[PDB]
Order: sequence, then structure tokens, then C-alpha cells
Amino acid sequence: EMLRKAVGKGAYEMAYSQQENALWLATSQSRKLDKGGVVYRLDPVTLEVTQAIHNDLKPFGATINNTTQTLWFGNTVNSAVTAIDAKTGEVKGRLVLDDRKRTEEVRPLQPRELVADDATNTVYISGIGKESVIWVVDGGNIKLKTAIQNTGKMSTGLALDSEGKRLYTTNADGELITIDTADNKILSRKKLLDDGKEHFFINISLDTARQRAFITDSKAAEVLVVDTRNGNILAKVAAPESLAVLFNPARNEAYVTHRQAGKVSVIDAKSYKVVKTFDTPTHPNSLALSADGKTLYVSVKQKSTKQQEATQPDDVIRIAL
Repeated sequence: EMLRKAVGKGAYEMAYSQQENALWLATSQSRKLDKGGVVYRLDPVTLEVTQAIHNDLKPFGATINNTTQTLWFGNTVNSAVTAIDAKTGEVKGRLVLDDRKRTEEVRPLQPRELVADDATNTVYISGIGKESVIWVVDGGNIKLKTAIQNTGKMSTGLALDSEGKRLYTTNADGELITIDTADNKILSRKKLLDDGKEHFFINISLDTARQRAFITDSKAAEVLVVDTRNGNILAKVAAPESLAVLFNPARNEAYVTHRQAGKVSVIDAKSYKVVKTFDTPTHPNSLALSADGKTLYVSVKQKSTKQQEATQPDDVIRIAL
């Protein structure tokens, strides 16, 4: 059971709220003709647009603080973060994370992934560059608390274990970095693999109940399952180049996107192998689950290049699991 619905150009990440009974999708819109972007509120079943929130800055990454029902979006090309009230769709404010000039020599860090700790109303944002950082933002006033330095090259991945007070990030140096959220200190940097090959761990999704992490690698066709207590490999699941990953507690499965391939794989987290594949052409980007874990949403981008931009809008695919 699948439903494909067109929404808008430049689709990226999504967030879901059971209380609002809604799914939101960040879209950057047209790269050549649009300044700023749009966050769309969609019906969880029909995927029809119920609200279009125009934004001065293009939104990319997305997350929601469930306790405050506040959406947080990463403004990747403006080194900023935006907060939007979920109930009203009102942009509450923004925070510039790196205000430096984008000169040929100076490259401002740009936000990638965002995660919100509902227990402390703190938002963590991975800022990527040659020397990455993790910005820690006060969700109560949209002001910076501090910045966790030295997370390595292109430390894109970000996942939070609120109860355990642990934050995890993964980078292009083949490391899994564990951070104590009580004091924002890096507790350890673990080289997951040692085969003399380059490993770029792009995303990470946690199974906090069993203390496991699912990590994708853009360089190898192998999804890693790691014990977050010590960093040991629990399993190496065979699967084509994976980018996005999302673990589903309700079904003990993990979903992974294959952008170039145009598919989404379902990994049985008990047997540790791929048991099903969904056809999601052309280029699947991000994933989101309904609160009950019974429905998977996939943002899918049309084939496009900054030479021949797509004329058709991107879609969101609803998959009844």
C-alpha cells in the first residue's frame, strides 16, 4: 500500500506530530528562481497540503520538539536555524550559527542534521566543514548555549539518547563520536572500521531500548549496527550505498534510502538482513515515521542538476508498513 503525492520543489526532511495529526516537509523550492523556501503541513493520510509556510531562508533539515510542539529547521545555505510553532505555523525566530563571509578561503560551517532533546528543550545541530562542530541551542529563546568543537571532517550524522544523556555524531574520518550532554564533552572517538579504506558515515539512527545504532556509509555497501555502549560492531548488513536511515521500535526494523538506486530497503533488526525493498524513484532523500510506527514517509526528489533543473515538484511517498 503506497501513495505518491506531489508537494513542491526541493524536498528534504520531515517531522511528524500526533497531537497536530500532521506531517511537515521542508522544501528549498527552485534553486534558480526562488529565494527562501516553504515548509508544508500535510495530511498524514492523503498527503494533501493543509498549510504552506513561506520562509525567508530555505529549510533543509528538520526535527520537532514534541513537548513544546515546536518545529526546528536547518538553513543549510545560510548557516542558520529556524523555529516554527507547529500548532499555528508561525515562524518564531531564527538564529545565525556562523555569520562569516562565504569567501573562497573562508567557508562558513553549515547545518546538516538537527535533533531536539524534549527533556531539556535543547536543540543540537551538526555544523559541517573541514573541522565540524555541533551547535547547542536553547529552544526556549532560540539563543546559542555553546558549540561542541572538533567533531572531525564532515560530521554530518546526529542522533540523541535523551534519557542516557548521550549525543552521537558520525563523520568522514570513519569515526563514531560519543558526547555527554550533561557537559557537552566528547567522551570518545571510535574508528568503527580498520580496513585501510575510506569510510564516510553519513547518518545514524538509534534503538535506545537495546542500545544499538544503525549507521550508513556513503563509501561502502554495508550498513553498520553498533553497540553504543562500547562501539563494537553488532552486525554488518549487506545493502547498496545507503544514505538516510531510520530505526522503527514498533517493528524492530530499520529503513534505508538508496538515492542513486531509487529504492528504500527494510532491514529486519532481529535477523540483521534486508527483507524487503520499496520502489521509490527517482531519488529518495529523507524518511519519517508516523508516531505509531505504522506508516513510513519518504521524500523523493526528481532527477535534477544545476544545469537542467527539474520542472516537476518533488513527492512524498506514504507507505503503510
